[PDB]
Amino acid sequence: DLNVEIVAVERELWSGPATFVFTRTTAGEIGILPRHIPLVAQLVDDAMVRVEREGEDDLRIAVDGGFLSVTEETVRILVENAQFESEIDADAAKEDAASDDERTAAWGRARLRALGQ
Amino acid sequence: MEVEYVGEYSFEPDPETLFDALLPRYIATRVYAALLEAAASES
Amino acid sequence: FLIPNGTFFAVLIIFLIVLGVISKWVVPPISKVL
Amino acid sequence: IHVGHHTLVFELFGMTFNGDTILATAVTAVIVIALAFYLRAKVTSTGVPSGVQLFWEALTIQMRQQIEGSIGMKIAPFVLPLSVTIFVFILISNWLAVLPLQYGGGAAAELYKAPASDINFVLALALFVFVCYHAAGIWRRGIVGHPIKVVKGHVAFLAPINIVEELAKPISLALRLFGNIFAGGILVALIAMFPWYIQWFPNAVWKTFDLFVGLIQAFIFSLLTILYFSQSME
Amino acid sequence: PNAIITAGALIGGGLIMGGGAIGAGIGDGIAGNALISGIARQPEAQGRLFTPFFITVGLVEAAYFINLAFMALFVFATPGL
Amino acid sequence: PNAIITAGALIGGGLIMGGGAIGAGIGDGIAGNALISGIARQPEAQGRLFTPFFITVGLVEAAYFINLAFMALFVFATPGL
Amino acid sequence: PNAIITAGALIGGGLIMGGGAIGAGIGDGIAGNALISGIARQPEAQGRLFTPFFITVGLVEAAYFINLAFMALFVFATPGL
Amino acid sequence: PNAIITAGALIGGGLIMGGGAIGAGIGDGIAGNALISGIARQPEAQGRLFTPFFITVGLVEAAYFINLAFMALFVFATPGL
Amino acid sequence: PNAIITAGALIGGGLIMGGGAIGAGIGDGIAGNALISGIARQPEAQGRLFTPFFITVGLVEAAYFINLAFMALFVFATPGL
Amino acid sequence: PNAIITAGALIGGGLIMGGGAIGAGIGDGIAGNALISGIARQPEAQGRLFTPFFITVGLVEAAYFINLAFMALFVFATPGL
Amino acid sequence: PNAIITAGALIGGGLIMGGGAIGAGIGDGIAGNALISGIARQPEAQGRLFTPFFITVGLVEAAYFINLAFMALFVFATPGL
Amino acid sequence: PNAIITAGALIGGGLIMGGGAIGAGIGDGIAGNALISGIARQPEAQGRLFTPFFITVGLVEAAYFINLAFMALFVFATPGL
Amino acid sequence: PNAIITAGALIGGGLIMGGGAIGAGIGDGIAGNALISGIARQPEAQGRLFTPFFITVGLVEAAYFINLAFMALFVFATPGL
Amino acid sequence: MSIFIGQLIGFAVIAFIIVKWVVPPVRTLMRNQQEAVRAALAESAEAAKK
Ligand SMILES: COc1cc([C@](O)(CCN(C)C)[C@@H](c2cc3cc(Br)ccc3nc2OC)c2cc(OC)nc(OC)c2OC)cc(OC)n1
Ligand SMILES: COc1cc([C@](O)(CCN(C)C)[C@@H](c2cc3cc(Br)ccc3nc2OC)c2cc(OC)nc(OC)c2OC)cc(OC)n1
Ligand SMILES: COc1cc([C@](O)(CCN(C)C)[C@@H](c2cc3cc(Br)ccc3nc2OC)c2cc(OC)nc(OC)c2OC)cc(OC)n1
Ligand SMILES: COc1cc([C@](O)(CCN(C)C)[C@@H](c2cc3cc(Br)ccc3nc2OC)c2cc(OC)nc(OC)c2OC)cc(OC)n1
Ligand SMILES: COc1cc([C@](O)(CCN(C)C)[C@@H](c2cc3cc(Br)ccc3nc2OC)c2cc(OC)nc(OC)c2OC)cc(OC)n1
Ligand SMILES: COc1cc([C@](O)(CCN(C)C)[C@@H](c2cc3cc(Br)ccc3nc2OC)c2cc(OC)nc(OC)c2OC)cc(OC)n1
Ligand SMILES: COc1cc([C@](O)(CCN(C)C)[C@@H](c2cc3cc(Br)ccc3nc2OC)c2cc(OC)nc(OC)c2OC)cc(OC)n1
Repeated sequence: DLNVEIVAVERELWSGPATFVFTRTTAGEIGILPRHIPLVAQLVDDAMVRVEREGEDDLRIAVDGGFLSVTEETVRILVENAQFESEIDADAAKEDAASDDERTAAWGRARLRALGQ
Repeated sequence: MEVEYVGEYSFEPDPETLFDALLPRYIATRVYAALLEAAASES
Repeated sequence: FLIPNGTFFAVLIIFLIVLGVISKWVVPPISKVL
Repeated sequence: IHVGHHTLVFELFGMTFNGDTILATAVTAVIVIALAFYLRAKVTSTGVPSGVQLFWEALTIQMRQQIEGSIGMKIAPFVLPLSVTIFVFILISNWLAVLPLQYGGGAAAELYKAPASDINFVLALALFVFVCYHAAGIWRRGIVGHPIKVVKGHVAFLAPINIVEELAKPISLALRLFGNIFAGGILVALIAMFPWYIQWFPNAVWKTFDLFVGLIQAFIFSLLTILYFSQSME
Repeated sequence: PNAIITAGALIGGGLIMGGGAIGAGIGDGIAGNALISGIARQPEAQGRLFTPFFITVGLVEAAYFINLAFMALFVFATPGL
Repeated sequence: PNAIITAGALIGGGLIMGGGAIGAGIGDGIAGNALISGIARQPEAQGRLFTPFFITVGLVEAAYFINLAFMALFVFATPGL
Repeated sequence: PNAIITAGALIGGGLIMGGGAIGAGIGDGIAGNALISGIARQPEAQGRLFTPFFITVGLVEAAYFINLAFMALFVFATPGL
Repeated sequence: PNAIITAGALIGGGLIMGGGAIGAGIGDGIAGNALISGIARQPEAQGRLFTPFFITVGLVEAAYFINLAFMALFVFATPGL
Repeated sequence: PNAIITAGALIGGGLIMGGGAIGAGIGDGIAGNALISGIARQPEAQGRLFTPFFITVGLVEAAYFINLAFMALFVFATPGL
Repeated sequence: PNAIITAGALIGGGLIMGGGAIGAGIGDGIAGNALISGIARQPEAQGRLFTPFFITVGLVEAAYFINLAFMALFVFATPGL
Repeated sequence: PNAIITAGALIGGGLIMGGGAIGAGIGDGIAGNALISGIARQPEAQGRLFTPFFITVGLVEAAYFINLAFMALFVFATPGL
Repeated sequence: PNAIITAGALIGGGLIMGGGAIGAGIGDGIAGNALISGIARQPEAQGRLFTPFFITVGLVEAAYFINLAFMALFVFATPGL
Repeated sequence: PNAIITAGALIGGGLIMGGGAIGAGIGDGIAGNALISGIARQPEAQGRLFTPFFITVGLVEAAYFINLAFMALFVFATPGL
Repeated sequence: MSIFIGQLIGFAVIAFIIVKWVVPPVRTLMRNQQEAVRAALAESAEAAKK
């Protein structure tokens, strides 16, 4: 199986193995599953990550400025800032998405996508 | 930065643009490490 | 109709004239405007 | 469809001349000369440029940029006038055919047939360019050095291929211009076989697109002239 | 005897234009595919891509129009007749 | 004599139209593949991508048109008739 | 006499359909490849990706249709018959 | 007699099937290439990709059937017979 | 009279299988290119790549098979003979 | 009469071989291009890549072989003779 | 007898020129696609890319005109006439 | 009789070699495209890439060789003559 | 008698060079696309990439040469005259 | 006679097409360029005055 680790710049966000990972790279969506070739990919400013945890439910994460890496042992998601699906506030994300600033609007819309709006 | 060479993958959308976009992040994370370590030394 | 003719020269001459004029009337003036 | 049969044909100096092609070339030359003279009279460095000044400036800038990006302007100052005159000559020759200068005999006759539709015109332009950049290569490399580089090219063991490609440079550069305009002369003739009440539609669309086709052909011919010069000078 | 030569010339000219059209269409499509891909990746590159484009087109069109010319020679001025 | 020339002209026009259809269809497919890929990559570039497209389509569709004309010459106005 | 013309017209129509089918199939395949790749890379693009597609298909289906028409002329209304 | 007409019809229908087979095979292979690449790059999208796929395969395989509808017309009906 | 029809049928069947083999080979090659590239890039999805593969091949191999069948009908059961 | 059928069968077998060779060469080239790229970017993956590749080459070389068979049936065991 | 010779020579020269047109146009389109893509990615590489490009085109054009050189030999010299 | 069979055999062998050359050239071009891309991306892969390449070329040239042989059989040992 | 033989030889040689031209042009264009892409992506690699290139063009242009040679045998030394 | 009338209708169509869809963009380019150059000369003059 994949050893999935999500590493925020300030801390190691989450390091649970999973069967399948999914996210929108700058070149389009990408789905990583065991024994994928090594890869490095910049995620779109509003990318979101789905991790298909084997036992528990799916794990949907909003990510800001993420970089995905694939290696035979692990799948890394390096992150500037991230939030799991449960902690997202829909109104706050909507308010941020209306901002003209690219970074804040991108983060808000990423939070919306992870929330499943 | 000096480019370091030592004795002994795929990329999207190409290696050059990704490298250019990543170097600022490397600068930011090294400055972050410097600030964290300065806070520790200050304490 | 693919066989050349005397018109060949009759064309070349004319073209040369233009090549001359544009070489000085337009080369000079254009370069000057530039 | 009665291809060929150049009208106004005459004989002089013991050789035959297609009068209609010469007349079309002269018409194009006088249009280009009028544009050049109107520029010369109204060329302003400090004032607001006229329409002809803007046209000439854009064309000269494009050709100069091509020369800069292919072979330095210092090495090739003489090729900018050649490119500009070539472009304007072919462009005006092709675009003057858009005028409704055709009528019915009962076959269709055309008062102004694009000179490029004649083999002599395109062959003359191509051979002039051929001699010009071969002479430029001789000047920049030497009488004996230039042929050696031309045959060798960039790969020595491909010597015959080069010798073909070289001979292909004029031929194509001529025929590419020939067939494109020659073909048009047939379509307008073919479309003339239609009755007037449905002839205008195919004729209209064909000539509307032939404006762009002639523009692109003039641009391509000039661009390939510049490219061949850059190749043959170094 | 002239009828057989004329029919053969018509078939040969049809072959010439069929090959020329195939080559022109496919090569122009490929060159324009490169042009459109470049302008999609770098929309500000359009101006600089028309030079290498019309060069390429200039080459491709040649293979067509040369052929076109020769079809006329096949059709209107059949080499044998 | 007329029958042979007419049959040869029909075959030549069939070749002309087959080649023209192949070239036009494949070139249009390639150019539109570039257009679709670009508009997938850069939706905001949609309009900017329609300039190099219609030029490319203009180049192939021109050839096709010429072909469609010459077949009309072969079939209805058999030159060697 | 009419037998030769009819056989030539049938061969020409067969060529027209062969070329039209090749062009239509390959161009539609290429355009659909672009569409499928675009939809795979991102779902929300689908709505827009059908505008360039149906344009390209419209160009590739037109050519076929034109050929489809001319065979109908070649075989049912054989010119020069 | 019409034996020449029958031979011409057989050759024409053979051309129709040859072109239709080439176009269908190559075009649907290109569409399947897109489908396989999309599923490989995003295995969870399989069903999604089957919408555009079967559209282009619908266009590519339609051209075949139409050709199949005409070869049958050529050899079994032979309109010019 | 039967000799001419037989020769025409042989030529038509040759065309049928020529087109069928071209389409089959090229389409199978393209689909296999997709499969090999996807297995190289996403080896774990090898199984999920075979459903869209055998489908595509299933289409391609269908186009060939039909053609082959008709070739038989052309050569062994020559219509109009 | 046998001469006409033999000439037609030779032409048809030549068509079958031309189509089979085109399809086999191009499909093998495409599959091998996939294999070469996969082994370039994944040096240790070549083993796995040889599984789909030989499948693809299986479907390609198969078609060729079938053609190679029927040409013999056309040339040595001419059905119509 | 010379009528059959001239018709066959014209058809052979038409085949030569059609194949040359197809090969030259498509190969030039592919090489120019590479050139345009490389210039779009790295404009400064323009002058660098024209060295290999004009080698490859230099070969492709040589395939064309050599064929043309032979077509003349078919139609104007007609060996075996 | 003999003349007709010989002419048909010559045309069939010409078709054999034309298809074989098309397949060989295009397959070699595609395989060498993969080889060149791999060597450009992976210098040290140059040694490892020549094994798949030689396999691909082996599958391509073999087809050509086979065609060549049969073409000889057509023109030097014309069956049915 | 000889007239038909050498007319068929002319058509067969035209087919040989048509196929050779198509294969050589397209394969050289594809190999040149690879070389140009490699030089654009790896400017310092040019000297290296000419060894894989000329090998590829070596196999491609070889086929053409053979075809050319055989056309001479077809045309100037036609078998079975 | 008829050929001339048909071609003249076609040329009227061509003129209408270029005037409606081709002339406007070319005129906009010329006005942006010529007008812009006028503006620039003006700016240069004002700057010299300054
Ligand atoms: C059923 O619809 C059509 C369309 C056509 C076209 O040829 C396109 C066919 N193709 C897509 C395969 C078409 C055309 C012509 C062009 C000519 C030049 Br030069 C340059 C670009 C062109 N682009 C073109 O379409 C983008 C055309 C031709 C024409 O002829 C009198 N009148 C038109 O009306 C303005 C016309 O546009 C609709 C033809 C036709 O007749 C059988 N039926
Ligand atoms: C199975 O059904 C069909 C379909 C057709 C088509 O040609 C498409 C075939 N293809 C998919 C291979 C089809 C068509 C025509 C188009 C013409 C232009 Br210009 C531009 C786009 C087109 N797109 C088209 O389909 C997307 C068509 C043709 C037609 O002819 C009188 N009438 C139609 O009814 C409006 C029609 O639409 C259904 C033909 C046919 O004949 C046997 N049978
Ligand atoms: C020497 O072996 C073969 C194989 C064939 C095939 O056509 C493959 C051709 N290919 C490789 C180009 C083959 C086939 C047919 C298919 C039909 C459809 Br619809 C969809 C998928 C198919 N997939 C197929 O192969 C996976 C086939 C045909 C057939 O005909 C009665 N009987 C079969 O059962 C034994 C059979 O194998 C399932 C034909 C043949 O004839 C000389 N000889
Ligand atoms: C092996 O069996 C087949 C299959 C066909 C097809 O043509 C596909 C062939 N191809 C894969 C090469 C096929 C078909 C037709 C389509 C028509 C349009 Br419009 C749009 C999409 C189509 N997609 C199709 O399959 C994806 C078809 C045609 C048909 O006509 C008698 N009856 C069918 O139902 C009984 C049928 O199956 C739905 C033909 C055939 O000929 C003997 N034998
Ligand atoms: C020695 O060179 C060859 C090779 C062949 C092949 O056809 C491959 C041709 N290729 C390059 C297009 C080849 C073949 C056949 C296959 C059939 C099916 Br179904 C599925 C896969 C196949 N894979 C194959 O090769 C991987 C073949 C055929 C055959 O027939 C009597 N005897 C063979 O054993 C000696 C044989 O080699 C295994 C033919 C030939 O003609 C004289 N000469
Ligand atoms: C006037 O120029 C040419 C060149 C040729 C070539 O065939 C290439 C044609 N192509 C580029 C389309 C050429 C050739 C042959 C090769 C043979 C093998 Br095996 C492998 C690679 C080859 N590569 C080749 O060029 C890359 C060739 C042929 C030849 O004929 C006796 N003598 C040669 O040496 C003196 C020779 O080399 C230069 C033919 C020709 O005929 C009119 N005229
Ligand atoms: C250079 O001049 C040649 C070359 C050939 C080849 O066919 C290759 C042609 N191609 C590149 C277009 C060649 C060949 C044959 C192969 C057969 C199989 Br199965 C599998 C791979 C092959 N690879 C091959 O080269 C990669 C060949 C054939 C042969 O037969 C008499 N004798 C050979 O030994 C001397 C031989 O090698 C040189 C033929 C020929 O004849 C006119 N002249």
